[PDB]
Amino acid sequence: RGEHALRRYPTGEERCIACKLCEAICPAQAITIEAEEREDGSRRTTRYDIDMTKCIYCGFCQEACPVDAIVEGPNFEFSTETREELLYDKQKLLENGDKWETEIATNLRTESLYR
Amino acid sequence: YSSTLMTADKLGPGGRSSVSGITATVFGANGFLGSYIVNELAKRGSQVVCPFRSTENEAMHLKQMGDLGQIVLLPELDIRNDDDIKRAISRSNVIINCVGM
Amino acid sequence: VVPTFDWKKVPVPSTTAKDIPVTVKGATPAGDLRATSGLGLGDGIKNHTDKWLDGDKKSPMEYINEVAPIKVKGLVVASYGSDDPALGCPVEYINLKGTSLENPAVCKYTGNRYYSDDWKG
Amino acid sequence: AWRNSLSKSMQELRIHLCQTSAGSKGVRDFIVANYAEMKKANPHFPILIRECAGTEASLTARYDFGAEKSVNVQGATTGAVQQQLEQLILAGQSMPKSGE
Amino acid sequence: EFATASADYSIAMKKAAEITGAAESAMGPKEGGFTAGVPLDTFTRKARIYAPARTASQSGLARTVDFATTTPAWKIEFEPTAKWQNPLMGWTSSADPLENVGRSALVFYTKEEAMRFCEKLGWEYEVTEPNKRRTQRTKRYMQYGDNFGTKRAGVPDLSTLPSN
Amino acid sequence: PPSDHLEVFVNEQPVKIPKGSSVLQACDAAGIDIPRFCYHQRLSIAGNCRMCLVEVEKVPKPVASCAMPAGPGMKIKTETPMVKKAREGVMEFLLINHPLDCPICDQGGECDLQDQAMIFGSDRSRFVEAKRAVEDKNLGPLVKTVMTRCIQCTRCVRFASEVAGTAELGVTGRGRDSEIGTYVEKLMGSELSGNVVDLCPVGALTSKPYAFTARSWELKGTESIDVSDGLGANIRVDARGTEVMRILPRLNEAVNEEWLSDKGRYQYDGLKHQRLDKPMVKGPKGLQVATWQDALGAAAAALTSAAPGEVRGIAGKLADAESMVALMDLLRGLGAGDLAHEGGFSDMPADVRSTYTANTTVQGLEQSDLVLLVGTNPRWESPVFNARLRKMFLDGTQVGLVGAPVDLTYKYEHVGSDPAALAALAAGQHPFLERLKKAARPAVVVGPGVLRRADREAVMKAVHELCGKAGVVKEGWNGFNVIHDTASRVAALDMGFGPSAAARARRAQGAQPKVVYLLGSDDYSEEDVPEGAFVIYQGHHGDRGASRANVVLPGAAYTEKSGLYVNFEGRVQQTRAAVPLVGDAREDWAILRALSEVVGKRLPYDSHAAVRARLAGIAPHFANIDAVQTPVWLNGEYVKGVEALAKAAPLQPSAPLTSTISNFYMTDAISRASRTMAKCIQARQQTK
Ligand SMILES: NC(=O)C1=CN([C@@H]2O[C@H](COP(=O)(O)OP(=O)(O)OC[C@H]3O[C@@H](n4cnc5c(N)ncnc54)[C@H](OP(=O)(O)O)[C@@H]3O)[C@@H](O)[C@H]2O)C=CC1
Ligand code: SF4
Ligand code: SF4
Ligand code: SF4
Ligand code: SF4
Ligand code: FES
Repeated sequence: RGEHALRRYPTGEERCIACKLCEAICPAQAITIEAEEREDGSRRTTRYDIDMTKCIYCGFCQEACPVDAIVEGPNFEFSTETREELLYDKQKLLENGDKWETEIATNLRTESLYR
Repeated sequence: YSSTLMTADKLGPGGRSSVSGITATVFGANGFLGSYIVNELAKRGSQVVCPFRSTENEAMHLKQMGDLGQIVLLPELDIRNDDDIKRAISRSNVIINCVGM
Repeated sequence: VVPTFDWKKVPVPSTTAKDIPVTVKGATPAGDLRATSGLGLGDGIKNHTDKWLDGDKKSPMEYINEVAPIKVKGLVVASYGSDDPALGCPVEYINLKGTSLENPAVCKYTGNRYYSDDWKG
Repeated sequence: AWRNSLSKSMQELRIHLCQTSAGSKGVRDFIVANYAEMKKANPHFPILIRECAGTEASLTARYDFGAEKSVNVQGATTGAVQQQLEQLILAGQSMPKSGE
Repeated sequence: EFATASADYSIAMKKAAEITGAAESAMGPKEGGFTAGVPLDTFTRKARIYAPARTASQSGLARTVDFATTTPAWKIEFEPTAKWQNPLMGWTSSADPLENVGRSALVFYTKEEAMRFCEKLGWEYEVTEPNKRRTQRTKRYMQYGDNFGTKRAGVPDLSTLPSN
Repeated sequence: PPSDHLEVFVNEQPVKIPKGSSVLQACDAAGIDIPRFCYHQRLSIAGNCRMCLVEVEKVPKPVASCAMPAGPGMKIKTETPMVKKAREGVMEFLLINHPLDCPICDQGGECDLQDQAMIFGSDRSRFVEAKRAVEDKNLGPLVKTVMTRCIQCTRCVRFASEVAGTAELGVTGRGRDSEIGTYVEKLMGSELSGNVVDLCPVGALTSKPYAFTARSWELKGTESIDVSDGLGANIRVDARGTEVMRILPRLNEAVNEEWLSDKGRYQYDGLKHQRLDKPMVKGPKGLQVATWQDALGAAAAALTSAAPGEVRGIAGKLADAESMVALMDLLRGLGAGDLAHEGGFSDMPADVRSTYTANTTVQGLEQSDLVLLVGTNPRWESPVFNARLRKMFLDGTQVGLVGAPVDLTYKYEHVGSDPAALAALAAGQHPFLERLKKAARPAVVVGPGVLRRADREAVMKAVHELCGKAGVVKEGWNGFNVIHDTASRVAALDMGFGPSAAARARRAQGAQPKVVYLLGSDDYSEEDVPEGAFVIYQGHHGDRGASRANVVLPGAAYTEKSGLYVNFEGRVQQTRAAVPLVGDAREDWAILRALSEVVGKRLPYDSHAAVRARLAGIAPHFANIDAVQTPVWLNGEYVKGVEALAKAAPLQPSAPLTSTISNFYMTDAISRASRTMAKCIQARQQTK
């Protein structure tokens, strides 16, 4: 359970559908979500924040997600010099997922036999 | 302009998490008087921009003085360069000069 | 008796009428009411994607619009979003009758589009 | 006649009563026997009859500049509340005037 | 016979509330706030004692005053104070210490229990009695057999029959 | 009575119930809450979901408790093995074709199907076949359909037939392919069309403006009142921080039962646009932001430099009683008397409360067997009140109307259209008078469009003569009712917010004010606000009244304050703050108390309780919240008292008795700023 990340389908569409289950289960209340409907009618988020200085790195959000959108990736080396660099918004989490997608998929090909 | 500076954007009762509406640039903020002025502005919920010439170790005490995002630190200030002065005041409605010798 | 009401003579303020959030074709009729919340109103942002994406970066909506609809034989299709059903979405059963390449049916989980030439047409 | 005088001394008259209480009987009799004649003399004078369950019978005169006086009339007869309205009329002459 | 939720630990909670000597504890007005040790300006605020109505979205009645003896349903609520947005992230900020304490933690079986708590703590209170549900249906569609009655269009006239 | 309450046994407990009650009502009187999907209290019984199945002794099958009547000495069992097996089986049948849609569904968190599956159902499924897939339907801009989630309870069909009256939905097809909707593409045109979203127990019908924005567990709910009309429907406001997310009705059988019109439900998005959040003073550059001290000083300077006869104060449609009594006392303390109301008939006499309120009350009107409407359109003035009128129609109450013919969703007899027809009815020329004379409890409802007329006194005299001849008001029954369409009018009539005789004379000879105070007024006439006058606007939306003002003082909306409002039956109700004040706005009575201090004559009250006590000192019924007095009836003495107003401004027997509401979806500044109301109008314009 490392740095949180947001994932896509192979087409390039976001997996997240703003169900707010990960926000409800979070014991630290480290997630803040706002949503409305997109211009094509889809149900998508407009804000998805994770306070990494409030997070406890439990993985409960990863368990609660029904579409495998939020994960905790294999990155542990993400120390910064300012605390404002650790208040992640939606764009940075998507950038993390776009960085770590192949490793996350390799990990999930094994861990889907157990979960 | 008159008293719209202190009233128009004032949000919250006035603590560390509140908003006063002041964006200020303090020149010579790491000095003796400038540090107290920066503490006085930031504790009421104002954004304070602090350019400095010295090393970061001598300016680290200004980082504590305000909430997240409200203390802005700009190292390698050269006051013979107008670009640094232009960047440091580009969002401020208050400028305070404590530079002396 | 009971005269008809003329709705076309009802005045609407021009500031309100020009600011109605509507939809492109997608999963609705084009031009129906789009639900919005208050986020972004202080910054003057009326668009969904601009509220969280900054720059000329390729949006997710522009990614899914480049994938063509998929021809499926039958009347109902099951959508998982993956080859492996454990790795995708909960299964969505999408109606395919009355659908064509021009007016396909869209998955509410994935945004993939499907149509069938099996409903006597 | 006191009824014609009841547009110059005061700006408004407010009557408070209970609908069923024994103490508001004389006030109700006064209103029933005198509202039409007090309104016929001046058709534009506001006479606010207001009722609530279990309240105290009271008369209130509003003068100019927002001034107000009150007299408690609970347990009074029709002649008695007539009298109290008449001293409400009398105090209206010694009030400052407005409008001009 | 007596059976009013007679199969759970709530039997052992109704008694232990009526133990002698402890069932008659009483304090003077505002006295419990003096010994509470919280700042005294907190008791200058106003409180509301009320039982919240059923949500319109659902049909169940469990969180209502229908099950008042089974479940505590009366609440204490306070007026809102100022909120604003965080400049860096946009999160909702507040300075209210009583922002969620009445809605999360304080529940009472009756109206008078919540009044007693407010009186001994020093809060000034207003009490709102909930609106009573009506169970009697309309005259039309009173029973299922009134869907098919003669009240739809009257008794049928037998004047279009053959031989009239 | 021959034992009008019969005794049944529910789980061996004796229960007394009224006669004609079902098994489900007997279970409810025993403290048991039977699961249900198709039963509703306000609809007719259907009996098709099979979830309410209980066991009755000497019956080998489970009975449907919603439909089965309760007999004497009946023994009901609700916790035997066959009842639990029945509940699990019916739930399993309900879930085999349902889509796995809970993450994307808006009912998730407040779903009857989810919670009943958790409690009365099993934890597994054994179904691995393909499901039924259904295309979605278009029903307009307010109702969103995902029809794969339909469970065929037919609550929507019964609602549209019985309460809304439009009867436009049906079930097409047969068997597994049964399908709810309209066969052709149609728009749901009822004003009460948002209530069916509440009535649907699943996420088949959800609210389109609300869609995908929030979950129900995040919302802080506040019980408030509705101010979009004069009925004052009881509502619940759900907010997330500073933002109101939705508005829902709540139960009040004396006011609104369980309904709410689409304007009162969907106008909340106008609270996010054109909001006044700062004080402004007009300078040479124009209106610009100023401090509260500067704005109060400018308003006080203009209010004091003018003569007292050149000051006018106009109350808006949404002003609470505290701000209105504050403005009234402040203007009267300066020696002014020119008070006006944006809702019209400002010179109407307010001496007896029975002459401008509904004496029968809203729930007491159901005991009337014949109803005569005079010059009103109740479908556009109060659609919830019109729904209760349709409910009265469905169980036998006959309706007649004197006025312009309108669609009311029930059949009525058009007696006439003008006051000439009213006089002919009073004389005896129309046979509807004999129908009124033989009625046990006749009722007359007079709308606000009659009171807005210049000859309203003669029309009210004719109505009083008709009520005297037809026995409308007698011993034991008072059937005379006057309704309103604005939230603030009855409180202003209660407190005496009316112009003085000198001010009425000065308006008659054409005097023009120089200072105008606009207490939330944006629909003022041009005769009342002259050009070149000094305008002080106090309000919450930037509109017609704020674009013209010199001093703008930002106040609170009805979702941000707790003010008193009185509906047209005389019931004192109150709002509650669901969100805090926006920006640098203030409480509305507090602005006037501060302004009275800056002028130089302080108001004698410094708190919300003290201004409410001042209101109770003027009229004592203000102190009794959520209740209505029985008003005094003075027979024909009141009509005899105002005969001078009948002789002057004589009757106009040719002008039709009409309703003044020409735009139902946009009636005030909040609904004019709502984009949802504009889409609602555009949907009715693009259908032609
Ligand atoms: N009692 C007093 O101290 C009095 C002070 N004043 C005036 O008020 C101000 C207070 O200064 P004070 O804090 O008291 O003493 P300081 O010397 O501590 O203030 C010096 C500040 O000016 C900065 N500075 C000096 N020269 C330069 C330069 N060439 N380029 C960039 N930054 C520079 C220093 O930065 P670095 O740390 O990198 O040098 C430091 O931040 C001065 O103007 C002083 O003359 C007035 C009356 C009396
Ligand atoms: S890992 Fe734990 S703390 Fe971090 S976002 Fe998920 S639930 Fe919250
Ligand atoms: S990340 Fe997953 S659980 Fe969280 S809101 Fe998006 S879809 Fe729901
Ligand atoms: S109606 Fe919606 S929330 Fe309820 S069970 Fe079905 S999919 Fe889930
Ligand atoms: S749409 Fe809703 S109310 Fe209508 S039949 Fe289906 S489940 Fe019932
Ligand atoms: S509630 Fe009785 S069968 Fe549906």
